[PDB]
Amino acid sequence: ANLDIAVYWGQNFDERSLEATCDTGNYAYVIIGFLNTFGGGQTPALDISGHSPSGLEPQIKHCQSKNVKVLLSIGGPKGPYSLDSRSDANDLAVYLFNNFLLPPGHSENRPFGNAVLDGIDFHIEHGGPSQYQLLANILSSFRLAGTEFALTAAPQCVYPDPNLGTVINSATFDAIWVQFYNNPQCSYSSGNAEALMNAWREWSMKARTKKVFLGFPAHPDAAGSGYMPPEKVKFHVFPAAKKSYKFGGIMLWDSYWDTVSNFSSKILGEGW
Repeated sequence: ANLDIAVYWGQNFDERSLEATCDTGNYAYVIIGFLNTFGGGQTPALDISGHSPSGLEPQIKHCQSKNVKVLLSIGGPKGPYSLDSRSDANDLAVYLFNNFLLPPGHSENRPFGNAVLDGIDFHIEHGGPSQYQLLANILSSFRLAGTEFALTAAPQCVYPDPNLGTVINSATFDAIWVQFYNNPQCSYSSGNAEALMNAWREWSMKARTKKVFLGFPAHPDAAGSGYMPPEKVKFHVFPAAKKSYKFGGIMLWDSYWDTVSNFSSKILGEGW
Protein backbone atom coordinates (compact mmCIF):
# COMPACT_ATOMS: atom_id res chain seq x y z
CA ALA A 1 0.00 0.00 0.00
CA ASN A 2 3.31 2.25 0.65
CA LEU A 3 2.03 3.20 4.02
CA ASP A 4 2.82 6.22 6.16
CA ILE A 5 2.90 5.46 9.91
CA ALA A 6 2.97 8.08 12.63
CA VAL A 7 4.14 7.08 16.09
CA TYR A 8 4.20 8.70 19.51
CA TRP A 9 7.54 8.70 21.29
CA GLY A 10 8.57 9.80 24.78
CA GLN A 11 6.33 7.67 27.02
CA ASN A 12 8.97 5.67 28.85
CA PHE A 13 12.41 6.36 30.29
CA ASP A 14 13.51 2.92 29.18
CA GLU A 15 12.26 3.09 25.60
CA ARG A 16 14.12 2.66 22.31
CA SER A 17 15.90 5.99 21.71
CA LEU A 18 14.50 8.64 19.35
CA GLU A 19 17.33 8.00 16.88
CA ALA A 20 16.90 4.20 16.89
CA THR A 21 13.17 4.79 16.43
CA CYS A 22 13.90 6.82 13.31
CA ASP A 23 16.46 4.29 12.01
CA THR A 24 13.81 1.52 11.97
CA GLY A 25 12.59 3.08 8.73
CA ASN A 26 8.98 2.27 9.70
CA TYR A 27 7.76 5.80 10.45
CA ALA A 28 7.05 8.96 8.44
CA TYR A 29 6.23 11.06 11.56
CA VAL A 30 7.56 10.78 15.11
CA ILE A 31 5.53 12.80 17.61
CA ILE A 32 7.35 13.61 20.79
CA GLY A 33 4.95 13.82 23.82
CA PHE A 34 4.25 15.83 25.84
CA LEU A 35 4.27 19.52 26.75
CA ASN A 36 1.70 18.76 29.41
CA THR A 37 1.97 21.78 31.71
CA PHE A 38 0.78 25.19 30.67
CA GLY A 39 -1.92 27.73 31.26
CA GLY A 40 -3.58 29.03 34.40
CA GLY A 41 -0.50 30.70 35.84
CA GLN A 42 2.04 27.95 35.20
CA THR A 43 5.13 28.17 33.21
CA PRO A 44 5.28 25.49 30.41
CA ALA A 45 6.96 22.18 31.24
CA LEU A 46 7.60 18.94 29.36
CA ASP A 47 6.97 15.49 30.64
CA ILE A 48 8.90 13.26 28.32
CA SER A 49 9.34 10.44 30.87
CA GLY A 50 12.72 11.53 32.19
CA HIS A 51 14.53 11.78 28.84
CA SER A 52 17.02 14.65 28.67
CA PRO A 53 15.49 17.43 26.52
CA SER A 54 18.91 18.84 25.50
CA GLY A 55 20.08 15.31 24.70
CA LEU A 56 17.37 15.09 22.07
CA GLU A 57 18.86 17.85 19.89
CA PRO A 58 21.19 15.56 17.85
CA GLN A 59 18.68 12.70 17.67
CA ILE A 60 16.02 15.01 16.20
CA LYS A 61 18.53 16.26 13.62
CA HIS A 62 19.39 12.67 12.77
CA CYS A 63 15.72 11.78 12.34
CA GLN A 64 15.27 14.75 10.00
CA SER A 65 18.29 13.83 7.88
CA LYS A 66 16.56 10.53 7.23
CA ASN A 67 13.42 12.43 6.16
CA VAL A 68 11.40 11.67 9.29
CA LYS A 69 9.23 14.59 10.43
CA VAL A 70 9.41 15.30 14.16
CA LEU A 71 6.54 17.04 15.97
CA LEU A 72 6.00 18.19 19.52
CA SER A 73 2.70 17.24 21.02
CA ILE A 74 0.89 19.60 23.42
CA GLY A 75 -1.50 18.42 26.18
CA GLY A 76 -1.54 14.61 26.39
CA PRO A 77 -3.54 11.95 28.26
CA LYS A 78 -2.89 13.60 31.64
CA GLY A 79 -1.47 16.83 32.95
CA PRO A 80 -2.32 20.18 34.48
CA TYR A 81 -2.78 21.91 31.18
CA SER A 82 -5.54 24.43 30.38
CA LEU A 83 -6.00 27.40 27.98
CA ASP A 84 -8.86 29.40 29.43
CA SER A 85 -7.84 33.00 28.59
CA ARG A 86 -6.90 34.75 25.36
CA SER A 87 -3.65 35.72 27.10
CA ASP A 88 -2.81 32.05 27.75
CA ALA A 89 -3.28 31.24 24.03
CA ASN A 90 -1.04 34.14 22.90
CA ASP A 91 1.64 33.30 25.45
CA LEU A 92 1.75 29.63 24.44
CA ALA A 93 1.74 30.38 20.67
CA VAL A 94 4.65 32.81 21.05
CA TYR A 95 6.57 30.36 23.25
CA LEU A 96 6.17 27.41 20.84
CA PHE A 97 7.10 29.56 17.86
CA ASN A 98 10.27 31.01 19.35
CA ASN A 99 11.51 27.91 21.16
CA PHE A 100 10.68 25.07 18.78
CA LEU A 101 9.58 26.29 15.36
CA LEU A 102 12.20 28.97 14.54
CA PRO A 103 15.99 28.86 14.39
CA PRO A 104 17.83 30.01 17.48
CA GLY A 105 17.84 33.65 18.55
CA HIS A 106 21.24 33.48 20.43
CA SER A 107 20.20 34.64 24.04
CA GLU A 108 16.91 33.02 25.77
CA ASN A 109 16.82 29.32 25.82
CA ARG A 110 15.37 26.38 24.12
CA PRO A 111 14.27 22.90 25.43
CA PHE A 112 15.67 20.95 22.55
CA GLY A 113 18.67 23.22 21.93
CA ASN A 114 19.17 24.36 18.35
CA ALA A 115 16.82 21.72 16.88
CA VAL A 116 13.93 23.10 14.83
CA LEU A 117 10.81 20.89 14.88
CA ASP A 118 8.52 20.09 11.91
CA GLY A 119 5.29 20.98 13.66
CA ILE A 120 2.90 20.94 16.61
CA ASP A 121 0.44 18.15 17.56
CA PHE A 122 -2.73 19.11 19.53
CA HIS A 123 -3.39 16.12 21.88
CA ILE A 124 -6.00 17.99 23.93
CA GLU A 125 -7.84 15.54 26.12
CA HIS A 126 -9.72 17.79 28.54
CA GLY A 127 -10.80 21.44 29.01
CA GLY A 128 -13.32 21.65 26.26
CA PRO A 129 -12.81 24.05 23.15
CA SER A 130 -11.51 26.87 25.40
CA GLN A 131 -9.18 29.15 23.49
CA TYR A 132 -7.61 26.41 21.44
CA GLN A 133 -9.04 27.99 18.32
CA LEU A 134 -7.21 31.25 19.04
CA LEU A 135 -4.02 29.24 19.65
CA ALA A 136 -4.42 27.53 16.26
CA ASN A 137 -5.24 30.88 14.57
CA ILE A 138 -2.02 32.38 15.81
CA LEU A 139 0.15 29.41 14.96
CA SER A 140 -1.48 29.31 11.53
CA SER A 141 -0.64 32.99 11.07
CA PHE A 142 3.04 32.20 11.78
CA ARG A 143 2.93 29.42 9.18
CA LEU A 144 1.76 32.04 6.66
CA ALA A 145 4.61 34.39 7.57
CA GLY A 146 7.39 32.12 6.41
CA THR A 147 7.91 29.44 9.03
CA GLU A 148 6.96 26.19 7.22
CA PHE A 149 5.52 23.63 9.73
CA ALA A 150 2.60 21.24 10.23
CA LEU A 151 -0.36 21.46 12.59
CA THR A 152 -1.90 18.12 13.59
CA ALA A 153 -4.53 16.93 16.06
CA ALA A 154 -5.36 13.66 17.92
CA PRO A 155 -9.08 13.65 18.74
CA GLN A 156 -10.86 10.77 20.40
CA CYS A 157 -13.07 8.69 18.10
CA VAL A 158 -16.54 10.10 18.85
CA TYR A 159 -17.50 12.72 16.28
CA PRO A 160 -17.50 15.61 16.85
CA ASP A 161 -14.70 15.61 19.40
CA PRO A 162 -15.71 17.61 22.54
CA ASN A 163 -12.28 19.22 23.00
CA LEU A 164 -11.17 19.89 19.44
CA GLY A 165 -14.26 19.51 17.28
CA THR A 166 -14.77 23.21 16.73
CA VAL A 167 -11.11 23.73 16.04
CA ILE A 168 -11.09 20.84 13.56
CA ASN A 169 -14.08 22.42 11.78
CA SER A 170 -11.88 25.47 10.98
CA ALA A 171 -9.84 23.25 8.59
CA THR A 172 -6.59 24.41 10.16
CA PHE A 173 -5.04 20.95 10.61
CA ASP A 174 -2.86 19.38 7.94
CA ALA A 175 -3.56 15.93 9.31
CA ILE A 176 -5.56 14.32 12.04
CA TRP A 177 -4.99 10.92 13.73
CA VAL A 178 -8.18 9.69 15.38
CA GLN A 179 -7.64 7.54 18.44
CA PHE A 180 -9.62 4.40 17.69
CA TYR A 181 -9.11 3.12 21.22
CA ASN A 182 -10.17 3.53 24.85
CA ASN A 183 -13.82 3.90 23.77
CA PRO A 184 -15.90 0.87 22.91
CA GLN A 185 -18.46 3.07 21.12
CA CYS A 186 -16.01 3.75 18.26
CA SER A 187 -13.17 1.24 18.31
CA TYR A 188 -12.50 -2.41 17.65
CA SER A 189 -14.09 -4.93 19.98
CA SER A 190 -15.25 -8.56 20.18
CA GLY A 191 -14.19 -9.43 16.68
CA ASN A 192 -16.77 -6.79 15.84
CA ALA A 193 -15.33 -3.91 13.79
CA GLU A 194 -18.80 -2.51 13.09
CA ALA A 195 -18.42 0.36 15.60
CA LEU A 196 -14.95 1.05 14.23
CA MET A 197 -16.05 1.08 10.58
CA ASN A 198 -18.98 3.37 11.31
CA ALA A 199 -16.73 5.88 13.11
CA TRP A 200 -14.11 5.76 10.37
CA ARG A 201 -16.83 6.49 7.81
CA GLU A 202 -18.01 9.54 9.71
CA TRP A 203 -14.52 10.91 10.31
CA SER A 204 -13.35 10.37 6.75
CA MET A 205 -16.44 12.10 5.37
CA LYS A 206 -16.86 14.99 7.79
CA ALA A 207 -13.42 15.96 9.14
CA ARG A 208 -12.14 19.12 7.44
CA THR A 209 -8.58 18.06 6.82
CA LYS A 210 -6.59 16.71 3.86
CA LYS A 211 -5.42 13.53 5.65
CA VAL A 212 -7.06 11.37 8.30
CA PHE A 213 -4.97 8.63 9.92
CA LEU A 214 -6.37 5.69 11.92
CA GLY A 215 -4.81 5.50 15.39
CA PHE A 216 -4.42 2.04 16.99
CA PRO A 217 -2.68 0.70 20.07
CA ALA A 218 0.52 -1.18 19.26
CA HIS A 219 -0.09 -3.87 21.92
CA PRO A 220 -2.99 -5.10 24.09
CA ASP A 221 -1.35 -3.60 27.21
CA ALA A 222 -0.98 -0.22 25.48
CA ALA A 223 -4.62 0.88 25.91
CA GLY A 224 -7.64 -0.10 27.99
CA SER A 225 -9.47 -1.29 24.90
CA GLY A 226 -9.42 -1.25 21.11
CA TYR A 227 -6.42 -3.44 20.33
CA MET A 228 -6.80 -4.93 16.83
CA PRO A 229 -4.28 -7.48 15.56
CA PRO A 230 -2.31 -6.40 12.50
CA GLU A 231 -3.65 -9.17 10.25
CA LYS A 232 -7.19 -7.95 10.92
CA VAL A 233 -6.27 -4.30 10.29
CA LYS A 234 -4.81 -5.34 6.95
CA PHE A 235 -7.70 -7.59 5.92
CA HIS A 236 -10.69 -5.58 7.24
CA VAL A 237 -9.77 -1.95 7.38
CA PHE A 238 -7.34 -1.24 4.53
CA PRO A 239 -9.60 -2.24 1.63
CA ALA A 240 -12.30 0.24 2.79
CA ALA A 241 -10.00 2.96 4.16
CA LYS A 242 -8.27 2.98 0.74
CA LYS A 243 -11.37 3.94 -0.97
CA SER A 244 -10.96 7.27 0.71
CA TYR A 245 -9.20 10.27 -0.79
CA LYS A 246 -8.59 11.33 2.79
CA PHE A 247 -6.82 8.16 3.92
CA GLY A 248 -3.46 9.17 5.39
CA GLY A 249 -2.09 6.00 6.94
CA ILE A 250 -2.10 4.79 10.54
CA MET A 251 -0.83 6.15 13.85
CA LEU A 252 0.44 3.91 16.65
CA TRP A 253 0.30 4.38 20.36
CA ASP A 254 3.20 4.11 20.97
CA SER A 255 6.90 3.53 20.16
CA TYR A 256 7.64 1.82 23.47
CA TRP A 257 4.94 -0.79 22.82
CA ASP A 258 5.63 -1.10 19.05
CA THR A 259 9.26 -2.04 19.85
CA VAL A 260 7.81 -4.93 21.93
CA SER A 261 5.08 -6.17 19.60
CA ASN A 262 6.63 -5.34 16.20
CA PHE A 263 3.14 -4.18 15.15
CA SER A 264 4.45 -1.79 12.49
CA SER A 265 6.89 -4.44 11.20
CA LYS A 266 3.91 -6.74 10.59
CA ILE A 267 1.70 -4.13 8.95
CA LEU A 268 4.34 -3.29 6.39
CA GLY A 269 5.65 -6.89 5.63
CA GLU A 270 8.83 -6.29 7.35
CA GLY A 271 9.74 -2.47 7.04
CA TRP A 272 13.49 -2.61 6.88
